[PDB]
Amino acid sequence: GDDEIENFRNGTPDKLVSDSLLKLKRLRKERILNKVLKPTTEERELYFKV
Amino acid sequence: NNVTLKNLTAFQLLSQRENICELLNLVESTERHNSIINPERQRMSLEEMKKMLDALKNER
Amino acid sequence: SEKKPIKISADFNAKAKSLGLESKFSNATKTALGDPDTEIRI
Repeated sequence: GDDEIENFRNGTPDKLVSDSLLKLKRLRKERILNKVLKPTTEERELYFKV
Repeated sequence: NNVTLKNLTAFQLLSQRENICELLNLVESTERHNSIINPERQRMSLEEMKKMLDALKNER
Repeated sequence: SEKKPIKISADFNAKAKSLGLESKFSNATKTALGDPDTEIRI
């Protein structure tokens, strides 16, 4: 995606990685609070991006 | 309405701490001290005493 | 800050709290593992 190209050209990709990991953790917490096992598509996409 | 060891110790410790904090003047208890004295109630009671005394005076 | 930092009143639940002893009048504390929802989730 374009976010990666920007956060590479403008330096600091680590900020993108940290924000994406926070989003992954939040999504997993929401996935635990209601009983569901299969991760959604956006979680797979964030994992692949990281 | 029930009294257990925890309640008793908490009550005693609260009383002690309140007294000590009052010694160091670290507490302002104007609300409590004026709800207990209640100067309005003082005036009411004084006027009631005066009326009762007048009643006893005039019955003779 | 400048004046007396306590200001005791005639409530005994704010009075007890302002002097530290707040949970010390309840039987047992409040925890998270006591609800059936968290139990079902675990």
